[PDB]
Amino acid sequence: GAMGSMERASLIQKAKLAEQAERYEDMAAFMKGAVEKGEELSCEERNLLSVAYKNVVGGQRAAWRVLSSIEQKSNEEGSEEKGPEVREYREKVETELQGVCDTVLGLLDSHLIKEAGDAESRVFYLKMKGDYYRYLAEVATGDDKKRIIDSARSAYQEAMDISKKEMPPTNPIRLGLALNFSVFHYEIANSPEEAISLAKTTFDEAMADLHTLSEDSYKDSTLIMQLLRDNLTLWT
Amino acid sequence: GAMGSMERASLIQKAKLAEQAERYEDMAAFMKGAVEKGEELSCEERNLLSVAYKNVVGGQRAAWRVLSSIEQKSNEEGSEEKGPEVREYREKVETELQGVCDTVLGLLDSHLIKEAGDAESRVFYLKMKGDYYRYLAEVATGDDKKRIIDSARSAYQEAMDISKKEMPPTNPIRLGLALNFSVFHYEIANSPEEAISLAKTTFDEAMADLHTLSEDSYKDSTLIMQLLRDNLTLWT
Amino acid sequence: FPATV
Amino acid sequence: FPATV
Ligand SMILES: [Ca+2]
Ligand SMILES: [Ca+2]
Ligand SMILES: [Ca+2]
Ligand SMILES: [Ca+2]
Ligand SMILES: [Ca+2]
Ligand SMILES: [Ca+2]
Ligand SMILES: [Cl-]
Ligand SMILES: [Cl-]
Repeated sequence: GAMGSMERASLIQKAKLAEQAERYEDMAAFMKGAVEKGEELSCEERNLLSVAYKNVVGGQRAAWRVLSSIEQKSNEEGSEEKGPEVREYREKVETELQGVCDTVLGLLDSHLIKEAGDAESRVFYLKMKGDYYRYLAEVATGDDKKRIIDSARSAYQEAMDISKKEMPPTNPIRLGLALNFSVFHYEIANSPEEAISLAKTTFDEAMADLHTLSEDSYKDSTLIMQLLRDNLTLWT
Repeated sequence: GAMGSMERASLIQKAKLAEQAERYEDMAAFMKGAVEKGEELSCEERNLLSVAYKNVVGGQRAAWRVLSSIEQKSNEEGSEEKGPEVREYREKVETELQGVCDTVLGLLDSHLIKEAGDAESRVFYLKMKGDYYRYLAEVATGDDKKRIIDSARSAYQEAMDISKKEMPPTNPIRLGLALNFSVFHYEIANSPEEAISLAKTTFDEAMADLHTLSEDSYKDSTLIMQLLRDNLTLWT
Repeated sequence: FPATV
Repeated sequence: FPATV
């Protein structure tokens, strides 16, 4: 690995600097290097890993959507032929996106998930597995699309089962998992009713547990609850 | 070159797509490939080249400034020692920035400037030469700093001399050159009075020529005039 | 697009 | 920072 010669602590320090500088590709490379040291990640370090790759893949997804829309318009009736360039460039961006997803999934499989025994870490990583399969599903069109969708579903489901047994209904990781799995149902699995039911049930069960929380915990949980409500408003 | 196998027209088409997708690193690579085909650039193609590299180096400059500020604070009295990491990462970003500047300067030297005979193209390229030396000057601290500053000055001065002889005082390229050279005086050359005098004289001479212009040309010229006024307000 | 975290 | 184009 490119970061093999840098201390773990230095990689973490530089990931934080990269975040401050909005250098998310660098941040991701530093965090990949940190993971490859082989030690488990702390809570803070999990957040850094997430933030880095979310920003990288988020930019790729946005670009892919722009290019896909242009490509769709080119294939409309009465649209003038412009040659292979739109498809080629969409394919280039797509391949880069898939490479980032494969990188993340590789870190989770080697060996973050298998060493994660605490509920918070295991749910966090399985949620991430579901998310990155979801991103692969967004661009899939071939004979593996169904299997990619099922890989996302399976990861989310395992995370859900653990979260319901081991975490309170207000736990931010549990809430964020439910938010994202609900979006999977709506956008990927063609199951809008399941999406809506999950978001509603999650919201309501969290509402009922808010009374147990400190001011700081309340802030965290209510922020994510509002995202659930936002999606519900979009969908109903 | 990496883009040696792609048609010139395809590179231009993909640069435009990359712009739409806000993929400025790709845009820059496509435009570098187009320049390396060896043909002169059109007006539209000059704009594409500018936009691509301006966005790439702009992000690097912003990151460099963030890191430099952190580094400065670390070297204050009573600041706890955090090791070599801030300096190292600032140096990494700096080296990448310098590499982009060297790439641009290389394209101008091989062979955009020497083949540019029309005033608009020659001034455009010499302005760009001044700009990218200016970016190198922003990060320079060694025994070459004076020479880098003088390289910027010399390019800007040659552009100014041509622009005053060959272009109307409202010409957008002439105006943008003056705007940037004025900033060079203020921020790089420690000559704020020269900066202010240049911005004022430029503004006033443009104002006096607006009556000659169509609505569309008027819009272009007045936009840049407002940037001159903005800098004057900042400086006075 | 819907919200995710 | 001042404006440039
Ligand atoms: Ca070590
Ligand atoms: Ca593909
Ligand atoms: Ca229904
Ligand atoms: Ca050809
Ligand atoms: Ca250096
Ligand atoms: Ca004075
Ligand atoms: Cl391509
Ligand atoms: Cl570094």
